[PDB]
Amino acid sequence: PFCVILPEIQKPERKIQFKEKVLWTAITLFIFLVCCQIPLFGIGTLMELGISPIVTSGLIMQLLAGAKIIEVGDTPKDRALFNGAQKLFGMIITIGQSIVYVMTGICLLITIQLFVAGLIVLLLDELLQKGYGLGSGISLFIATNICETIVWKAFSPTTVNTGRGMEFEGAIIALFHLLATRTDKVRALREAFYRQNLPNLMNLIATIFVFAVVIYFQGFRVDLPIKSARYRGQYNTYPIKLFYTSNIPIILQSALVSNLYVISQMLSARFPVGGLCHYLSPPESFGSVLEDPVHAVVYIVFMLGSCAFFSKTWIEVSGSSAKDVAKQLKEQQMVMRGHRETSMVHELNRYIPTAAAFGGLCIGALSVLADFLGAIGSGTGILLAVTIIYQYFEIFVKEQS
Amino acid sequence: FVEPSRQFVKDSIRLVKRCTKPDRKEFQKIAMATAIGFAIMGFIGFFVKLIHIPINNIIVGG
Amino acid sequence: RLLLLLVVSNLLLCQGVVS
Repeated sequence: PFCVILPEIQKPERKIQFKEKVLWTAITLFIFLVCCQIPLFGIGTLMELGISPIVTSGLIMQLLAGAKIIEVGDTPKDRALFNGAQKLFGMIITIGQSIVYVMTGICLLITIQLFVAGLIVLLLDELLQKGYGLGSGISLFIATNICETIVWKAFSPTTVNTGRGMEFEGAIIALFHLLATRTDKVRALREAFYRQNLPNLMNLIATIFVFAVVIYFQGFRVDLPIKSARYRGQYNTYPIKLFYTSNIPIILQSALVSNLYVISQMLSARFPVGGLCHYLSPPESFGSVLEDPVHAVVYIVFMLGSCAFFSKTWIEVSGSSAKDVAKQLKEQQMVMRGHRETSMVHELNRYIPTAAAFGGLCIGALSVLADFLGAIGSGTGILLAVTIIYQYFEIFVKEQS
Repeated sequence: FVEPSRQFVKDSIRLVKRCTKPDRKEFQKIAMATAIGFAIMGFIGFFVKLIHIPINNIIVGG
Repeated sequence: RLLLLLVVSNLLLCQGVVS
């Protein structure tokens, strides 16, 4: 009864040609970045909440789907009652976030416009999901990253802050202006402990370096033969990718184990910036062991462990296990080239478990390269750009073909 | 203690030998494709900022 | 399944630490 009330986009009357579908994205991408400035009416932008409330409710409803609290059906009816329900959770969660974003610290006017801002993107999202190759929830995570990257990398704000400088006062300080004056005498930059802080441009090439190693691991996958039933030798493949889990929920856990740990020390005072946080979170000192070795030992292993642990649990929930994939295939009538159905479980199972974890253990160490590097992205979500980048180009090739 | 790890490492050292792993023709796809996004994003993220700094108090010329 | 309920209970705080 609720799914009928809310709006959906018409499935296009026929096929659409790529020149049009590409020009639909000039529209939505123009409109998102038009939305990512204009400040709300507090006498700050329109895109304050973003798609993250819809994504996270997506994850909450996917874990309710996966934990078997609410039943999931590959049949279109149980999906037809669920695909609207998910969008409804996406509709409520942006109202919930309209309250939650404001409450922590004029109001109702602002909540209406944050609600409208979250609402508009939910449709702009579905537009791309029918009249374009790829969705949108995705697209925005590119859009609001590569811009911030190139602004913070080759825009003029070295003048102030951590971001470039190496000057004790104002002076002349733009990313390119120092590349004209550092060429004359010493760069000052070599393999050593260094003055620390300094600028960011030198970091920048590191940020390109983890970019250029991420791409390598975005290739990495295992292939399992898949010939459907009822079709002589038509060789479809199924990829188990090294990363898997898209390693999205693992870093969310990495944030959550920081959010539960750092509040429960403030809960204990009512019934420590030093002791408790001095063993958990990193030193953010450029060097390896530095002055304090114990800060360096506890931070790493625990993160790579707790990231992995959460990966291996994720799979037990959001389908993507041994047992579930099989179902998923069995539905669409697919099989291993020479096996009885059941055996599938076994023959691919020995690929999933390892992956689920080993991805995590490769992403924990990649947060470590990003933190130790102090890279310009300063995070794991450089990955996220390239994942999507790959996906987009592949469409450009599909539509080229 | 740690006995599971000597099997974890050996089990995870499999899938790397099993996996496809790229080579430059695909390495170039993803390298080229990095240039694609870059060129479309910027333009707007610079229009956005120029409207607001001279409306409150004129200090640039926009 | 206890560890799975703790995962959902963790995930719930993600929505509480958006702020």
